[PDB]
Amino acid sequence: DIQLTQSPSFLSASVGDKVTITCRASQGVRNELAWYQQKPGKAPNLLIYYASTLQSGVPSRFSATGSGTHFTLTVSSLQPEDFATYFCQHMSSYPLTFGGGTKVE
Amino acid sequence: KKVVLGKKGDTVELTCTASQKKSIQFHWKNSNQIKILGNQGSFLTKGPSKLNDRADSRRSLWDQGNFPLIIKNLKIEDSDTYICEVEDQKEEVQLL
Amino acid sequence: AVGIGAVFLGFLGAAGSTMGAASMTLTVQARNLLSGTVWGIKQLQARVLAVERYLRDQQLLGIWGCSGKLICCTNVPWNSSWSNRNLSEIWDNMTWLQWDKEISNYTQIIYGLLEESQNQQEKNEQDLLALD
Amino acid sequence: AVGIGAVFLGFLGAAGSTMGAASMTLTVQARNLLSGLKLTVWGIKQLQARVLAVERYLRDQQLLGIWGCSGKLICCTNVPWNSSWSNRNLSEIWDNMTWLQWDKEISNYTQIIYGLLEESQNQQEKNEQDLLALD
Amino acid sequence: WSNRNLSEIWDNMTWLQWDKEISNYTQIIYGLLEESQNQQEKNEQDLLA
Amino acid sequence: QEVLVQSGAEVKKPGASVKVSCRAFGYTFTGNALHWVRQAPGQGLEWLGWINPHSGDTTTSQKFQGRVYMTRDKSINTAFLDVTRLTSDDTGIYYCARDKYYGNEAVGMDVWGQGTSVT
Amino acid sequence: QEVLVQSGAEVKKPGASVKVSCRAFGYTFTGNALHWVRQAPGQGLEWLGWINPHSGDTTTSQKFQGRVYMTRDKSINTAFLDVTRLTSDDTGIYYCARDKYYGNEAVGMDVWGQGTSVT
Amino acid sequence: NLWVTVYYGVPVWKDAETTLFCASDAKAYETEKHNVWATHACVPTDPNPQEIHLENVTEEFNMWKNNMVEQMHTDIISLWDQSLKPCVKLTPLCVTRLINCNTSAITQACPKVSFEPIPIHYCAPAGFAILKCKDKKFNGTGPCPSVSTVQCTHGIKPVVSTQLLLNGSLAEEEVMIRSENITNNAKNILVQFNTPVQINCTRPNDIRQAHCNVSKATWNETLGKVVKQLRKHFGNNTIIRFANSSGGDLEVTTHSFNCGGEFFYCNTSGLFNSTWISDSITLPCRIKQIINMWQRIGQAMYAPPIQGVIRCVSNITGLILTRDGGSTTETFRPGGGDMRDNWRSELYKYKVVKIEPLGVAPTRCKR
Ligand SMILES: *[C@@H]1O[C@H](CO)[C@@H](O[C@@H]2O[C@H](CO)[C@@H](O[C@@H]3O[C@H](CO[C@H]4O[C@H](CO)[C@@H](O)[C@H](O)[C@@H]4O)[C@@H](O)[C@H](O[C@H]4O[C@H](CO)[C@@H](O)[C@H](O)[C@@H]4O)[C@@H]3O)[C@H](O)[C@H]2NC(C)=O)[C@H](O)[C@H]1NC(C)=O
Ligand SMILES: *[C@@H]1O[C@H](CO)[C@@H](O[C@@H]2O[C@H](CO)[C@@H](O)[C@H](O)[C@H]2NC(C)=O)[C@H](O)[C@H]1NC(C)=O
Ligand SMILES: *[C@@H]1O[C@H](CO)[C@@H](O)[C@H](O)[C@H]1NC(C)=O
Repeated sequence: DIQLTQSPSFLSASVGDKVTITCRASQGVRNELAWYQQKPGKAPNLLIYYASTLQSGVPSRFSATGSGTHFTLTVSSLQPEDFATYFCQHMSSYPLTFGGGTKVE
Repeated sequence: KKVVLGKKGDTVELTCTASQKKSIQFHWKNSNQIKILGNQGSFLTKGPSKLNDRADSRRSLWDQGNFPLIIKNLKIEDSDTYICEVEDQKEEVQLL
Repeated sequence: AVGIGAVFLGFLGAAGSTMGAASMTLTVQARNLLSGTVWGIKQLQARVLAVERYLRDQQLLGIWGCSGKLICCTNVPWNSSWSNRNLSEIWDNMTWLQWDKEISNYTQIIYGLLEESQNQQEKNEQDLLALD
Repeated sequence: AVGIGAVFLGFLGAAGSTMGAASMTLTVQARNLLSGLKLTVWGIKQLQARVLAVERYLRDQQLLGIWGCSGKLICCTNVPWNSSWSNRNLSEIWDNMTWLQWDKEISNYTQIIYGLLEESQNQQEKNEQDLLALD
Repeated sequence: WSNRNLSEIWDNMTWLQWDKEISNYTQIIYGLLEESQNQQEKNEQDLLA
Repeated sequence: QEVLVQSGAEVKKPGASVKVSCRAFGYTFTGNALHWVRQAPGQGLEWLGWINPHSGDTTTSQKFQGRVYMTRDKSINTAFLDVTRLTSDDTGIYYCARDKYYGNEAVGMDVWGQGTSVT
Repeated sequence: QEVLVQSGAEVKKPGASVKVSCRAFGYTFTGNALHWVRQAPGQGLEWLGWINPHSGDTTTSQKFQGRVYMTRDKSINTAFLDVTRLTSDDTGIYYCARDKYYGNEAVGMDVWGQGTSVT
Repeated sequence: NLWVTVYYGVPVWKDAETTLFCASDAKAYETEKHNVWATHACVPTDPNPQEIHLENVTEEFNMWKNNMVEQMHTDIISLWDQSLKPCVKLTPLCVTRLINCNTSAITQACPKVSFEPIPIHYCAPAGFAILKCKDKKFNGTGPCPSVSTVQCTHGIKPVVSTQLLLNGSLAEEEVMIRSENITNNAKNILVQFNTPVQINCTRPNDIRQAHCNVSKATWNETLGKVVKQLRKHFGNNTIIRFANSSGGDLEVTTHSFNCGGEFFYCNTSGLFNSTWISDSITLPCRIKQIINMWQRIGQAMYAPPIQGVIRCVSNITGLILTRDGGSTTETFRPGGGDMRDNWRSELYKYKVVKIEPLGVAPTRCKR
């Protein structure tokens, strides 16, 4: 398979901070990535499709860059509704898999 | 600009005429934004004015294209400019 | 990317979609144009009028003679005075509704030029070529 | 001489012309076979007119469907012209013959033409294209 | 859809038995030949022209 | 308006098969690819399979081939997930997700169901 | 049975414009082109131009471009002639005429109207 | 360099105003006078309804200039004037500033039958479509964000009411007010609820007397959410008052409706009473024998009703009001009497469109 790793595993920050999450792929995947947010007990909500395009309804404070095997999810200001788990997935070849999971607190 | 004079204690007919011959929607209002009376299709409704129990309209004559206003026992205080609303047309008339 | 095949949006399914993606769903909206005492002949009137509505358009697509329908090409030159926008702007970035809105007043001259330019110039030249 | 363009003789207009325009204005007469209590009998008359007109167009179109042309209003078929049907030069036919008198001459022989073109050539063009698609 | 060859089907069988043997798979044939080949042949001649 | 509705909780004894349902409201069911995502308690999301609701074509990951089946019903706009021969591994939360599906390929999972708890 | 009927005689001031009508009975109006010819009293004919009644195109001689205008009306089968910027030269009888029109060209002026006197 | 191609079957619709048909279910055995009307009216329904959601597309809805309101009006006048046979009708003839009008009298047989209304649909012929606006908080006039095409309408019960709305369809999220023009003082405002108000309204075992009980607390929180929803259009600081009526005929100054074939007239003086700033209510229904006809101008006299008990419960789902603008506080007085305003609250979100499936487009072909 293609194994996807996330860094850091656990992040601690305050309100209003700009932080970055790094998604690393074991193989070339081009611009084919999706970023999701999952709250405890809820269903995941879509944030970024095609690794740079913002989903309608998501606030514009999010950004996502990257290609090849390197990807960054960047937030500029933090809010109490924003602290949840963040996932990155690939769809380039079978099978699909998700990331390890990053906790922000 | 039509101007009509009524004597005290008599009956006055007062007129607004529509362009076509159909049972349509009309309204009758005074100058200070208080409704006198209008229709609701096949019925009649009256406004919150002091002339509520005093104004009458002929239901038979509505089909011709004319919508009257009958005022009996005319007073001094009702001398005003009355407006008839017939499909966004401002037909105003002064009553003394 | 991974695919599983084409899909089915239904009737009027790609009206909000792009110009190029609505050029392969014409077959779904082809069929619906036909479909199929007092207050007992209004239904017959509606069905007969729908049949005439389909058959007039069938005659109009048979007189600009292709009959291999849902697309056919002609050699009428598209005048640059109509739709001066680029090909990539009108073929990949804009819906069909605004295209019909912008060529709403200039359709009849296009119809009258297709009917007369391409029915006595393409025809009666095959007869001259068939002399040998 | 000097000219300005074509004219519009209208519906059935070249019924006295000697081929020519009558063999050119095929599109003006084929476009109106479709036309583009008291109501329980009159409406049945009007609907019986309209549906019969739709039959009148459709059953004439099905014969052109059998004779595989699909480039309608003018199409060529490869049946040879027998001299027993009409013994005339084409300069006599296409310069000095109106359509009505030509149909009056031909109309005794028309059903044989229809049966021969239905039976022979459409059964000799189909079941031969399958033979052409062998390899 | 049918395991019979090209020889028995055109000389040893009626149309009614073939309509019985094909009625389990008429819609897949109609859908395939309606969608796929008129979605591939059309706009291919546009690329050719 | 676009929403996917799943069934209730289910507890089943190991060795048998489990069927779970997912119904679509607010969007046209026959045009959008549909994914199945399961989540173990305390772990991340693991992908199961994905189905075209029109042609009936399915594709399951090779770790779950021959044991997980995906079916659909067009007249009710529903999808059925069968997972057979359960061990204690497969206890968790099941999710059906609508794919965005732009350009006849997978794009992203925009609307998810409320999830079912299977034990 | 085929005739052309024209309007009555008119008198006009110099520098004005005059409009004269010509209605066709007894032949199909949209089938034959129409000529306009004038005749001042004392000598022969003079020619203005001719018009297609169907396509709407006109043709005018080079002595009268921008001064002589030709229109038509299909609903009442009429042709209208407008002569502007009048002098004393244009006083005479005006004629509309039906062209024979064999072989998509001009052949002869067969049926003529009774004439309209303009002074 | 570029040539044209014709396209057949394109997703292009224009606006049209053609006729349609009811296509509603008919039982064809019972004599309630809606069902035997429905058998000679139209075909029964298709059991599997078609609903196709569209992609991103905007369309301009206008429920004050719709065409299906007139179709509703013509069809339901044709139902009422063929089902309710009156004892005697007096109508103005008015043969042609002096106009002489003779009250023509029509006399016929007048039996008594049940008049429980039934749900009907409205299904367009081939080559047309019905667009439905799906915004949960719809203003009434303007663009719609995500339309959806439907085969035909949800079940509409053709009820006749004044001053109230009966057996209607609730709103999606909250109570909504709809108007052609705020600050015009001549247009009725329509109020659509989000919860039904159950009212029982029955004739107990004089024969022209009926008691009509509605709940108090549910109607109180209903009027509270109505006033909270209408305070956004008037500065959120104005006093709001409810008054009973102002003059008019008997069918407009009172809650005028039908129940069991009886023409119920109920006073609403104790129902619009409170003034707002920043157990059971009973209504005295009197069964009248005279009515003013709503299909035209004229009066109608009927028979005395059937002896026995007549019971009917209903769900209040909306209101027809109007403003009493002054020179400050705001007074809202309930109105009505035009059935076009009564049936616009069930057809507030529907549009009829005509497919024009033949277009032209430039590309790079040849013959
Ligand atoms: C209304 O809703 C519809 C959906 O129903 C939206 O339509 C989609 O819009 C998205 C853009 O947001 C389209 O996504 C794009 O798809 C491309 C597919 O590639 C094919 O098509 C291109 C067209 O030129 C060909 O060149 C190519 O060879 C393929 O054949 C992707 O390739 C695009 O991604 C690339 O381009 C962007 C451009 O910046 C880059 O940033 C990316 O990194 C990447 O390199 C792009 O994602 C989608 O295709 C549309 N759907 C359909 C069916 O066409 C409408 O946008 C929406 N709104 C409106 C107003 O209509
Ligand atoms: C597109 O077509 C129009 C006419 O359909 C062309 O317009 C011409 O404009 C000139 C300007 O004076 C006229 O003299 C011609 O008579 C017009 N043509 C016709 C046929 O009437 C226009 O030129 C065309 N566009 C291009 C780029 O050639
Ligand atoms: C032509 O017609 C005559 C009519 O009798 C017939 O005898 C002859 O065989 C025909 N010839 C051909 C070639 O059709």
